[PDB]
Amino acid sequence: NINENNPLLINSIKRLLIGSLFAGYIISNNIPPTTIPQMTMPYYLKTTALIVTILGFILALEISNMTKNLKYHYPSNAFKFSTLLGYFPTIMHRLAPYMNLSMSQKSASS
Amino acid sequence: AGGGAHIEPRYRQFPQLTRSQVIQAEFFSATMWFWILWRFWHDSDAVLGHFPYPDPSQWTDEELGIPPDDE
Amino acid sequence: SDAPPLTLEGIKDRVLYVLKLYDKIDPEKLSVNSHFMKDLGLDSLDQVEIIMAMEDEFGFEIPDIDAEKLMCPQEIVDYIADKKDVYE
Amino acid sequence: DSWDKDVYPEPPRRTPAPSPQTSLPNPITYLTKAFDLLVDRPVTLVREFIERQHAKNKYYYYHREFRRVPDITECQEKDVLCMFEAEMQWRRDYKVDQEIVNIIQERLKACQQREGESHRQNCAKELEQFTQVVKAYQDRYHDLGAHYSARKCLAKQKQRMLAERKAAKEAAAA
Amino acid sequence: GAHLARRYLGDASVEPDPLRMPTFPPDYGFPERKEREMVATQQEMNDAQLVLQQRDYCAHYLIRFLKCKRDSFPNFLACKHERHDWDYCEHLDYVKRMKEFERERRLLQRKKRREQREADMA
Amino acid sequence: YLTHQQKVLRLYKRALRHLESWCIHRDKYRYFACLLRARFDEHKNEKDMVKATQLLREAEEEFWHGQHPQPYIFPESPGGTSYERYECYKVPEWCLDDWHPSEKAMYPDYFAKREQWKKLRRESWEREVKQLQEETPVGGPRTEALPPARKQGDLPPLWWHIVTRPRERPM
Amino acid sequence: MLKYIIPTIMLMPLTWLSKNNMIWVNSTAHSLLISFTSLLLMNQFGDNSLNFSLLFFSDSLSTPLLILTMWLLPLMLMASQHHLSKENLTRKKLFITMLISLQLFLIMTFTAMELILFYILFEATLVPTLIIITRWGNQTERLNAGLYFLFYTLAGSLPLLVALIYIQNTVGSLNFLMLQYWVQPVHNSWSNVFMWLACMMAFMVKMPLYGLHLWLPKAHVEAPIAGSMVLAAVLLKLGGYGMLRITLILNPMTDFMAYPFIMLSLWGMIMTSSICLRQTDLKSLIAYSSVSHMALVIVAILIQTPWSYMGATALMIAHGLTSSMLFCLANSNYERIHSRTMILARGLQTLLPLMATWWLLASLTNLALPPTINLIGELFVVMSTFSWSNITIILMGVNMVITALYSLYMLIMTQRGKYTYHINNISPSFTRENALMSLHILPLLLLTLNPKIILGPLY
Amino acid sequence: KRLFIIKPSGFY
Amino acid sequence: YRHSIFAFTHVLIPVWIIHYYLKYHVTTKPYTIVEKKPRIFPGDTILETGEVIPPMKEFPDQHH
Amino acid sequence: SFPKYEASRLSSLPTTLDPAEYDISSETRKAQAERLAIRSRLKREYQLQYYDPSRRGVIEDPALVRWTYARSANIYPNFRPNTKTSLLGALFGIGPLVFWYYVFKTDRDRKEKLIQEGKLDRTFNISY
Amino acid sequence: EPYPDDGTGYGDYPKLPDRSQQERDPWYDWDHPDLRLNWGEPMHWDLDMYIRNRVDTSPTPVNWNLMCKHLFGFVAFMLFMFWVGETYPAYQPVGPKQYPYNNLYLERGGDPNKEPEPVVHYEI
Ligand SMILES: CCCCCCCCCCCCCCCCCC(=O)OC[C@H](COP(=O)(O)OCCN)OC(=O)CCCCCCCCCCCCCCCCC
Ligand SMILES: CCCCCCCCCCCC(=O)OC[C@H](COP(=O)(O)OCC[N+](C)(C)C)OC(=O)CCCCCCCCCCC
Ligand SMILES: C[C@H](CCC(=O)O)[C@H]1CC[C@H]2[C@@H]3[C@H](O)C[C@@H]4C[C@H](O)CC[C@]4(C)[C@H]3C[C@H](O)[C@]12C
Ligand SMILES: *C(=O)CCCCCCCCCCCCC
Ligand SMILES: [Zn+2]
Repeated sequence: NINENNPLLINSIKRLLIGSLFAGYIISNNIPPTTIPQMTMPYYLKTTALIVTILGFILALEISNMTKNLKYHYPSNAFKFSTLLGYFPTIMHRLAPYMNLSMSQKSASS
Repeated sequence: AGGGAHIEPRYRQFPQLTRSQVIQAEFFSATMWFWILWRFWHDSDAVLGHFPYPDPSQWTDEELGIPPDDE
Repeated sequence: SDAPPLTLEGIKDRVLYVLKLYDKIDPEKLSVNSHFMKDLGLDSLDQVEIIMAMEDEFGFEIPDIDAEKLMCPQEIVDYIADKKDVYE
Repeated sequence: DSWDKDVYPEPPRRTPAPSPQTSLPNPITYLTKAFDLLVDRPVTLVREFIERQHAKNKYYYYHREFRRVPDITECQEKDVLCMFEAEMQWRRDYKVDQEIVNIIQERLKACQQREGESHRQNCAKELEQFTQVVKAYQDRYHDLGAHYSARKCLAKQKQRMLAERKAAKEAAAA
Repeated sequence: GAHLARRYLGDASVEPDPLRMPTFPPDYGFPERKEREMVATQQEMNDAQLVLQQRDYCAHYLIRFLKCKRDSFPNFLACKHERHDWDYCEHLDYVKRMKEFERERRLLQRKKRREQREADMA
Repeated sequence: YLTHQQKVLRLYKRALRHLESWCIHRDKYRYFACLLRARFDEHKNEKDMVKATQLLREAEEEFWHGQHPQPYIFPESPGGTSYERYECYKVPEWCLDDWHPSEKAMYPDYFAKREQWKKLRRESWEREVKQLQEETPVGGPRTEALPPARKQGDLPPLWWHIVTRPRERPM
Repeated sequence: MLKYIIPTIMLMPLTWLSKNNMIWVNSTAHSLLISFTSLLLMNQFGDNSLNFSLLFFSDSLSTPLLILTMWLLPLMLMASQHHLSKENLTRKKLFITMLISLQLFLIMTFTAMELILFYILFEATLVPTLIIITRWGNQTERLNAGLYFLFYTLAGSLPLLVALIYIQNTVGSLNFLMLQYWVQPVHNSWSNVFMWLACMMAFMVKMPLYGLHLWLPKAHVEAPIAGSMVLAAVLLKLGGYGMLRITLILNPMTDFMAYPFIMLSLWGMIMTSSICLRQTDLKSLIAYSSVSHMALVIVAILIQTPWSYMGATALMIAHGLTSSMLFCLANSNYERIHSRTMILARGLQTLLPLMATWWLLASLTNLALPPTINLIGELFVVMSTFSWSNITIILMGVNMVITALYSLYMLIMTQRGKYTYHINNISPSFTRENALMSLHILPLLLLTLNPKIILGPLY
Repeated sequence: KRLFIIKPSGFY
Repeated sequence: YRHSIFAFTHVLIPVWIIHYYLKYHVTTKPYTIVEKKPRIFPGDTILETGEVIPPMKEFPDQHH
Repeated sequence: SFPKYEASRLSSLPTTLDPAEYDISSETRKAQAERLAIRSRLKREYQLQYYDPSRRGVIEDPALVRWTYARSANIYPNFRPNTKTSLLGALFGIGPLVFWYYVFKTDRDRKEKLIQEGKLDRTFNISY
Repeated sequence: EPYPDDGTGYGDYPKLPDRSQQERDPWYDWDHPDLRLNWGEPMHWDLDMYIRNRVDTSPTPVNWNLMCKHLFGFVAFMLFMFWVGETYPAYQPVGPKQYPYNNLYLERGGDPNKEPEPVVHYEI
């Protein structure tokens, strides 16, 4: 039941859509200055942020095209490290509770 | 949810749209692109460069006050 | 929650509609109570493939223990209808 | 009027006259006018109505005054009647001395907010006064403990006096 | 940057130390040298209530700009003329710092050749 | 206990789900859907109980090596982001008997028709007890399956809570 | 204090001469009135205490504990109406008599001016308390919980009596006012090391101190609801009130004698908080919570700073209302399921909606969510201990994390998940039950607007 | 289509 | 109408209470409300006194 | 050839990779039969009381009582002081208290020494 | 199989598999669906710790031993590289920024009575 035709949904997004565009220009032009912005720098530091962002789409776009090919898939450790959040939850959320809850029963109480 | 213009669901088919829905979506996207272009024209330096960056390897020894190797 | 409910007529229509798209089942031999094994001559593996298509149709998993006992479209309609409190 | 400015000095104000240099109206100026009329004006009418009621019934209360009594240094050992009054007087002065350190802190806090980015140079006068009062407070009413008393404060001063007396003795000795 | 490699992947004594600069007297190499003047007195900056990090020689363009915004309210698009003047004034001051950094590099490099010339004959 | 065939059938279902997660796209998934089926179809005829089982263990152990670390789960399935979502709106039927009399008066028909079931339950309860204790072996049941009613007017033993469970979207 | 002692006595004639069916109506109504007049004790002065006669006096430390004491009796009568509904009338009136007598000794304990008189009333509370635990208890262990409660208290009190008598001979009087002016330093000697222990070990046992707390899980769990309410709200604070009073005459020896007791309390609250994480009994989880909270009070009293004393006073008032409420909450479930297991009945928010809102408020205070006085009392203690030693913030921080874990775990287990299917007697919350909880939380959340009245004498 | 919603007693 | 009713019982009345509360009870006590003194720029007149702040010196102006 | 699954105490062995699930003899197939026989008898007992319409209250599960009893009441009577318990009690019971005493004792002595020598900053410290 | 008779106080209580309730089959008609338990079933000694809202011992796609190595390896490498970069700061070829009036002596609350050491910045 794909149906976005609703004033409640459109009106709410419509305002943030407006805000997401002109808010930056309005705020940046009214707040009084409280720093000394660094406006002179090499061309490779005045545009580095934009290039890497473009590079991201370039690599992201081409990689996303490789997903449609009928080529099998390899399990990569660098892939499972990202998918499983680096194992920080899978370890810390089983080791720390186990260490504490065991000490509370075997040692602290019993 | 409830409220708003009601649209009958379709089985294995593209959903129905409305003139108001599609028109509004297009306008904002066009409004976005006009904003980028208009801003770019007046504020090119804001994304390209404010002021030329000097090259140290062209300054002279007399404006920098470097005495000659002799003394 | 904005999703229209499911009637007995609609469920049975969707079950047969799904099977009619199956290349290994002849629509004429396919009926409401056409047993998958004893009437349409399908192995157990093809029976599993039917359920997987059925689950994606209704978008809800069926346990293997209860899926293996479904052998005709009529039984499947009963299981889905009961699982969602469908009465009329 | 409301308070003696001598205790809570407020440096004289200096507001700049408006110098508009644009053709657009200033919403602040017009919003202010409406607030002065729609919001502010009725409030004063209500308040002035109450003020007249207070004029009819006008009674007074007095800031209590405590006549001094002998201090603990003037009390014989284990003289509860003399010790009691000296102990009570010390506690009352202790309460007051806590409030003075609040007054100086309030002036210091107020100055920092008034001077904006220039506070570090303009409030140095307040900061100096803050350190003097804080050091004086620390010498008399610190490390006494929960069960502080006049005897404890006296025994601390005598210890400080001996240390101060000996240090000067040694300093002038060499 | 690029001079970083010359210091880490290269000699450091021939490279400026930003935490110890300058390393030579100001009078060195500039007979009868001039000095920078503050066009805005301290009382003016104090009254203007500028952040201490903005109390530089480039001030008195910031003060003029802040005045324009206060007066030009609510037209926030205007006063773009003063912003560029204060920006360029800041840019010129920034470059003059770069001259000190490159002046430091040349003078230290000169001391390198001088030591060799004087020490080798010794 | 699970039969050997069931375990192979279970593995066939699991592998396709994990395979689908990797492939994503239907056509790409559809292509490999038959290739996996081919690997299962060929070894259908293996009639050696030892050799056939040995194939399964490698099949299980290859799947565990190639499973998706984040397999797609249906929203309401255990682990999906709707599981037990509406269990907080499911109130047991007996809570109605505690309603205040003035509160019941707002639904005269529903509670009037409720007494039919409660009356039906009490009437049928004793019969349901007799039906089970005659079909129950001496040592008690050996399996959890239950018999159905075997007369006219009788209801299946232990039917009340199966029939009167809360709906899936009770509110 | 006769204006409060005498009316408390008249409750005993009132109960016995009332009609058969009005014992609960009369006793609750008149004890509430006694509490209302207790607000007159707030006539406090910044320099001098409020001294009535040679026997009783009241100051900023006694007053908040007195109003808490007299406020609890009417609540205890409401909590007792269920399990005593079908009791012999002459035994319903003996139970109320014990509650009234317990208050009588308490209102005289806190206002006592002479430490020996304080001792007698401090010790007289065992008799009515022991009877309630052993007579109107439910389980078989109530017999073995009275013994543990009795000899733990006497073992510490008996050395205290010898110490107090010794002090009077040495100083001359045990009048608290006289001690304030005749206090002498306690020189470090082996004989004074044991004078310090006698004066304190009596009150460490009642707090209780970690390692001397074994009587509390037995006493607080087997006792009836009324016994648990008074035990965990006022009788625990008799140790705190005593230590605040008697530490006056123990300086400067408290500087080094206080080390072994600080570590037992600083490390004790981590261990006891951890126990709460793994309790199979709901009423026992609350019992161990009190031991953890009282560790901050023990530590606060020993470091002897104005901030700690302000924090200690407000913590005892905060814990008295909060701990009593949790016992009442756990008791409401018990009167339905009639079992103290925490995991027996779950998902109670679905069946008892409003009653699951008192749980939330009880848990939020129990974990010291600001600006509740529970947080104010804890916050001041942490500030004081930081000056004592910066390292203590580690233990204070760790205990805060564990405190929230066992509090929300209690809330989640009983008030969430799926309701147990095989339980079909969860009747709607009664007005007696709902009104009981409101009389805990409402006066607790009003003390935040004017907290100065519970900050003690050093405010 | 309106269906009865079972809830705990709200009167008390 | 509905906005009119809300704009009165939820915006207008509270500001009457808030402004009344601040004007005669908060502002009457010392330092309860503290304002950051306004920034004074060269070349401005003071409302309280009429003092004229001297303008800055002559800049070496250059349009770049 | 795949990396053999490694199992820790916080990661069980998958039932699919367990060899015990394939060496299925009549005994192993018979053992599971006994389990479902006992599990079936208990289910019948619970369902008979659960579905009873004349029953109101709480179904007291004897298993729950035993679990709690073992956790609280039955512990001490089955305790023997031996090497394992004696050192564990001293290690955990007493070790932390001695460790913290010297941590705090050293800290306060060091701070007190500085204060008596005027080397510690207490310029504005008037709250203790 | 009872616990070892080591005197820790276990008695003859059963020792069940150290499996979390999260592993148990979710589709079976448990008497206690939330606990995944059955009426009358002997409860694990540590049942309270193995509820679904606590320690979970389900099998993991990556071996436990390897997961520790990858997590420990990544964090340690990140810490070391930050230490490496701390000694090799990045910056620009810019000299110290100059400020007037003796490096803003009186703006930073400097003492007026003690006249500051003169600081003068030259043109360049
Ligand atoms: C349930 C299980 C039971 C858990 C038991 C409790 C955990 C025990 C942990 C083991 C004990 C470690 C503590 C070791 C003793 C303290 C020594 C120390 O490093 O003190 C540091 C500092 C002392 O300050 P200072 O005045 O400079 O004294 C100098 C002393 N050399 O002291 C301080 O300034 C206080 C520092 C407080 C640190 C914050 C609290 C730690 C937890 C923070 C969350 C984890 C993040 C850690 C990284 C951020 C570091 C703040
Ligand atoms: C100056 C900066 C320049 C920027 C470029 C820098 C190089 C960045 C390369 C990113 C490649 C990328 O994004 O890989 C995207 C891929 C896959 O994505 P997919 O195809 O959608 O998923 C594939 C789905 N299949 C298989 C079903 C088709 O996932 C990864 O590799 C996982 C994260 C790799 C993180 C490696 C760095 C962390 C090291 C620590 C241990 C992991
Ligand atoms: C103003 C707002 C929506 C107006 C609109 O249609 O745009 C309406 C919607 C519901 C209204 C509120 C609700 O009716 C509840 C209140 C009803 C009483 O009239 C007092 C004000 C009261 C608080 C109303 C204020 C206001 O009129 C509301 C808030
Ligand atoms: C130096 O001051 C900042 C560190 C340099 C960061 C930018 C790195 C990219 C420059 C190298 C690529 C240049 C060739 C396009
Ligand atoms: Zn009952």
